[PDB]
Amino acid sequence: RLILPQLERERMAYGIKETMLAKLYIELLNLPRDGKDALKLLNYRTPTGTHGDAGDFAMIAYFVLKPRCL
DNA sequence: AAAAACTATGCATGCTCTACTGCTTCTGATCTAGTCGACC
Repeated sequence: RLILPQLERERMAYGIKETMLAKLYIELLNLPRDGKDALKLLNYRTPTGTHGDAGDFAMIAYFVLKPRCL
């Protein structure tokens, strides 16, 4: 199921997507609301930040979380 | 006849209830914008 989440049927809809997941990450990590990391996570599509990948939300989240996790 | 002791009282303090009015803050209801899931 983890390898192919799209085929999951037993589990109900998560209800969280890129925007909601970014908001939850900002709230939990206690990052500043108007800080660079929060804007990058929320505006992951915008390439103005020129921080590695500009379209992949997962890559931006990994870059933001590299110094925050074990 | 003269001095001392007890009682009336009375005005002022601080406390207490009781209420009234104002400001600050918390809760709840409502409106509006954004988001997710399903399909096609």
